[PDB]
Amino acid sequence: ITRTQSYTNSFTRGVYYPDKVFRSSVLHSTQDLFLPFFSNVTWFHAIHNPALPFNDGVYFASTEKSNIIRGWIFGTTLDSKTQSLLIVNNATNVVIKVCEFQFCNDPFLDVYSSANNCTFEYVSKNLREFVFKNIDGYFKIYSKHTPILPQGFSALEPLVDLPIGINITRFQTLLAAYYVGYLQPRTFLLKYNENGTITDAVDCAL
Amino acid sequence: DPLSETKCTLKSFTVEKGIYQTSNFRVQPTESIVRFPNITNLCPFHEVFNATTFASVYAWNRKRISNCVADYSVIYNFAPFFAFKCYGVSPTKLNDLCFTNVYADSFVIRGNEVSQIAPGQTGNIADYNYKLPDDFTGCVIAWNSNKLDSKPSGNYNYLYRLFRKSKLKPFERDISTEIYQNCYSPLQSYGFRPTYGVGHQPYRVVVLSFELLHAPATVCGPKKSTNLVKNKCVNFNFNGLTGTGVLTESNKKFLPFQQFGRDIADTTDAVRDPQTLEILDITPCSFGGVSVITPGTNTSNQVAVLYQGVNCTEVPVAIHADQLTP
Amino acid sequence: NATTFASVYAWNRKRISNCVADYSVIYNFAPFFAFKCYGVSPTKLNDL
Amino acid sequence: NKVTLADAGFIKQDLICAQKFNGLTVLPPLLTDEMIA
Amino acid sequence: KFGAISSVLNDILSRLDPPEAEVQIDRLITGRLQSLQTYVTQQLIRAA
Amino acid sequence: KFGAISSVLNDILSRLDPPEAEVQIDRLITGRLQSLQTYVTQQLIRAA
Ligand SMILES: *[C@@H]1O[C@H](CO)[C@@H](O)[C@H](O)[C@H]1NC(C)=O
Ligand SMILES: *[C@@H]1O[C@H](CO)[C@@H](O)[C@H](O)[C@H]1NC(C)=O
Ligand SMILES: *[C@@H]1O[C@H](CO)[C@@H](O)[C@H](O)[C@H]1NC(C)=O
Ligand SMILES: *[C@@H]1O[C@H](CO)[C@@H](O)[C@H](O)[C@H]1NC(C)=O
Ligand SMILES: *[C@@H]1O[C@H](CO)[C@@H](O)[C@H](O)[C@H]1NC(C)=O
Ligand SMILES: *[C@@H]1O[C@H](CO)[C@@H](O)[C@H](O)[C@H]1NC(C)=O
Repeated sequence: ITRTQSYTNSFTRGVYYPDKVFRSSVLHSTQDLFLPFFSNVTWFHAIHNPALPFNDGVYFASTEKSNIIRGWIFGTTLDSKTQSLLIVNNATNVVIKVCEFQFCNDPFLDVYSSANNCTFEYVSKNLREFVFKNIDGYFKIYSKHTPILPQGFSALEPLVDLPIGINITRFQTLLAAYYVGYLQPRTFLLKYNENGTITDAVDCAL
Repeated sequence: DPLSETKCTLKSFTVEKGIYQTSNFRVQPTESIVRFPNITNLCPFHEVFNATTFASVYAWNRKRISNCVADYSVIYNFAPFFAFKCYGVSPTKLNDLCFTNVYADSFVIRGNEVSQIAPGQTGNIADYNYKLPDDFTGCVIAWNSNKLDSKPSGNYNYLYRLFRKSKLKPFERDISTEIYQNCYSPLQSYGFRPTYGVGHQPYRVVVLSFELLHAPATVCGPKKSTNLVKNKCVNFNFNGLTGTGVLTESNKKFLPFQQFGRDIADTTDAVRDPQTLEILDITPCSFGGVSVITPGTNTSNQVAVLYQGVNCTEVPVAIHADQLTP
Repeated sequence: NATTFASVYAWNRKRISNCVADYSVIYNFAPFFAFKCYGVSPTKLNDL
Repeated sequence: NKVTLADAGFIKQDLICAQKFNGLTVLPPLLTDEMIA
Repeated sequence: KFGAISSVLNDILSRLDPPEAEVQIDRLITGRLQSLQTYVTQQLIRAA
Repeated sequence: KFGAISSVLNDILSRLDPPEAEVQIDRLITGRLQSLQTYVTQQLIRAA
């Protein structure tokens, strides 16, 4: 119910594979929504709280022992009119819905009072890193789990891209410490080594 | 003979002393193979084009098609349209391609608004109801339904959005009924009557959109796979990727979401078999250049041949007329 | 919406000037299907 | 030893492979190094 | 003009939809590229 | 691409009928020829 925030730095973190093509021992220049190097990310502690903004995609980092953090909600107004996206996952199985939800303020899981016009259903230390994007009706997710803020590189692979066809400008979490950063469109130079894995990257406008 | 080839290259009947770079030799493929995923069930196109009710344009109806065998030639049996309107592909090749998954969007509009269902268009329909990307790949089908969605008194079951604060984005919808902000209702209903003109009559529209095979394919045309041949110069067809070359077992590491690999010049070098899920390297078949050495036709017609940059033990030896270019 | 149109050998010419032209309203006056424009595009006609 | 080449166009039974597979080749000189020496 | 309707990008963009604007713009692109290439070749020959 | 749909001839042959495939292939042919010509001209100038 209560939340406090600090600010920290990202040491060249949040790089993902932009295509499903195998390459090896090359340098490739790409342009897409990336997390700029040496950003000013936010660090939230939650103790027992408005809706965070969703400018354009988001980078999420967490270091938790178990399923303390469960899912997310996305939308514009979230009250009764605008259709809202709800994603809830507990044991690697995720329920995703796009319904005119009525979300209770300060939602938590033991979220919404009522839903209408869902028209959609979908069932499917360690640092959890996630990247969320929403472009041209496609809501896309990249994820990675890294054994360990830290330095170095660790690429992220793509889970699913789904058609929702809704405008998203705010997002909220339902579950506790985590890190949040925001993406921007820019150009990167990536290095592929022998085993088609990205080893180094250069930000083209830093 | 090589001397005749030299004469033709020089466009003359007399050739002097020297060594002339005549032409290039290549090895021809032996056989052909086709590799497609094994699937039996058919795609459900009958429930889309022969539905009893079509949704309103402001709330268009979407259907997802995946994991089926797609036979497009049957679509002509369901609706009395005249022709497809396809962007990025031609309707006659749709049975020769594999797609990841397909989307079918259905609705109803007025006759003269059908031109707004193309890329790069504006207007109320294309601004506030249904928008399409500037770079679109797919097909559009529209046909008249005057004898189904028209009533003598007037049909008011079809709605469209007139006012909106801002224009939509490709493949975006909103179904709210908030009073527009001297206050006007946002939605208005077509008045459809049988006596109106051709441009004022109802039209049913269905849009098919595909994905251009950047991942494993779940919907493919009705084609039959063949056996797999590795170590011979052959023509191959992997899920629509056509080529000529020699296949070999590969040791490259492909992540489960990776289907093939490219070269510096965006040339395919490795593929993943759709059935056995093994990695295969692809190489071009043998090629080289030939030069003809002659002492001049004014003296003799004896010539020597130089194969450039090849090992003598590996020079072509096939005697069949359908194995070399010369 | 003229109740009568002239013959081909005497085609009727009308001049329009000094007014605000909105080309989206003429879809409601005749039951035609589409324009045929050379040099411009109909969807841009309100930006000129 | 000081100057390093790429290839003198000898038998070819990377970048050079791409060049060869697209019809670009290199021819050897008429005089070998021993003759110039 | 190099075979295009106009020699100004803005007019082509304000008179045509993007699908036709692209085909109109490629011709100007090709012409100007050819001009630059010719200039550079002449400059090299003079520098020698 | 030189303004064509793709950079691979096989894809163009697979997705389009010959009447449109020729249109798409002409652009690639012209671009490749231009590249070869510029390469050869520069080689001549260096050989001098
Ligand atoms: C990061 O953002 C906070 C937000 O107020 C600001 O105070 C701080 O100066 C910024 N830079 C760093 C390095 O923290
Ligand atoms: C690729 O993987 C192999 C096997 O794990 C390893 O021996 C090799 O060092 C890796 N390549 C690089 C460049 O590290
Ligand atoms: C559409 O479905 C109905 C219901 O089964 C059927 O009677 C009709 O023949 C179908 N139309 C066509 C063209 O097959
Ligand atoms: C059929 O399914 C896939 C290919 O689509 C692959 O597993 C294999 O070719 C077949 N399945 C078997 C043999 O279990
Ligand atoms: C041609 O191939 C044979 C096969 O081993 C090899 O011994 C020979 O050296 C090759 N030719 C040349 C010029 O090296
Ligand atoms: C315009 O044409 C319609 C025919 O649909 C007619 O009813 C109407 O009277 C015409 N307008 C005027 C001002 O007469």
